[PDB]
Formats: sequence, C-alpha cells, structure tokens
Amino acid sequence: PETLVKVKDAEDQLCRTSHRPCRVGYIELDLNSGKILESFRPEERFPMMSTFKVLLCGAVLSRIDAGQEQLGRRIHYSQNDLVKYSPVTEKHLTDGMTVRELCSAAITMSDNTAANLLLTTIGGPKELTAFLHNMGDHVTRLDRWEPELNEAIPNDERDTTMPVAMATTLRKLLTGELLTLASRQQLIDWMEADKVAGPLLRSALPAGWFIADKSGAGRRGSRGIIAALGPDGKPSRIVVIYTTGSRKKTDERNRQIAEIGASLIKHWGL
Ligand SMILES: [Zn+2]
Repeated sequence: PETLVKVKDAEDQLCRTSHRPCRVGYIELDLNSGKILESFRPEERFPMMSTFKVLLCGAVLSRIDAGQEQLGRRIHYSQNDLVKYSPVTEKHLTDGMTVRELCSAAITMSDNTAANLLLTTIGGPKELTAFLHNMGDHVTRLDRWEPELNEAIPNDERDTTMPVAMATTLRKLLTGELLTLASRQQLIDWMEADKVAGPLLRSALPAGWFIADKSGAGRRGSRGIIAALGPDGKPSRIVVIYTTGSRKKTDERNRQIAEIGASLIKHWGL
C-alpha cells in the first residue's frame, strides 16, 4: 500500500496541470515465480522509448542462438546514418562495431544509431514485434525507428507496451527458455552495466544490492525504467515504471521515479 500511495502521489504531482492525457504506470513481479506483487495501471499503454532496446537485443540474441547471427560480426556505417544521441557509434566511424558492441552501446549508453543498426540486422520494427508476439507478448509493438519512436503522441499506440506486458516479457527473456543460459546472462550483464540511469532507481539502491536496468526518455513528458533488482548481489524482482503526458521538466520526472524507487526499496518486505 505505501509504494502504491507514492505512485498515485507521483501521478497527481506530474499530471494535475498537464492539460493533456497523462499517467503513471507501475508493476512489481517476483522474478522466480512471475507472481504480480503490486501494480498501478498495469494494463494501460505507455511509450517504451529506449526501454525497447532490451527487447531488441533479446531478438538479436535469439538469432545468435539459432546460428543466424554472431556476437563478433562487424558492421560498418557512414556518418550520414548517425541520428540524435549516438555517443558510442559516432566514435567508430572508421572501425565500425561488432554486434556485441552495438548491443552494449544500445543498452548501456542508450545509443540510438546502435539500435537502428541492430534493427536492420533483424529486419526492422516489424520483425522485433513479430519476435515478441511469437513468444506470447501480443501487446508490445515497435513501429518506428530512432528517433521517431519517441514521439509519444497522446494515446497513440505505436511503439508502446503495458507495464504488465513489459515486465512479463523481461522475465521470460532474463530467466525463461527463450534464450540460452549464456545469452540470457549476456542480456542481464548489459543491463547491469547501464551507465545512463543514475538518477532513477539506482539513486535509491542500498549497498550490497544488485540492479540491471534500462531507462527511457521521450517527448511529451515520456520517461520510464525497467529493472531486475534485489538485495545480496542477486536480482529477485522485476520493476517497470512508465509515465507519459506530464509538462514537468526532466529533473522533476526523475525525482518522482526515484521516489517511487525509494518507496519500493524501503517497503520491499521479506
Ligand atoms: Zn500478436
């Protein structure tokens, strides 16, 4: 009840004077069992923003497992392929990057060109969506490339998920049989090394805890985070938080998410 109070308070603060569709969504799952521990608007849609990049690399790893792709395959590209927010890819115009390096860049640094390059390797947004639907997530959809997929037009379902869908999908990728044990470990390792989510859940994380996460930010107030975390050096729950529609600035939206994190940590229970 305490984390749920905070999530409602967060939404009230962020949306009161938005003058457009505005919401917060949250779900917490038991990692081992998949049991839904608590939720707030679990079945409402939100823009994924860069949180999709985990699902993208899941699709890539599936192809690697199937012998259709190699972690070490090198991809070259041109300066004209670089889109907004390409901190890693723009440093490798000469050398290109391997598929492994691209996934590290997409997940750990939120590199947009790396995501587009990876989308190409699997056949585009439609094939990411196909991969998701084929593993039983018929809600999540990627429709556009970077950066247009961050547009966050109110109530547009393009490039959206639901908290429950994302959380359930994340659980299947990280601990189910969709990927080999080696690939599922690679996926969580990239998330563990996330470099660009400090002001969100990581800001509330106690010493000794494990976190593997991926953040997102888009237009029209959109912000979110997906995570696997737990005490004692191992993840034991999945957390997904999304918001869209607020007119509040970045730092304020960050603070509200970090506050939800602090609550869910304080009130973790056994
Ligand atoms: Zn479907």
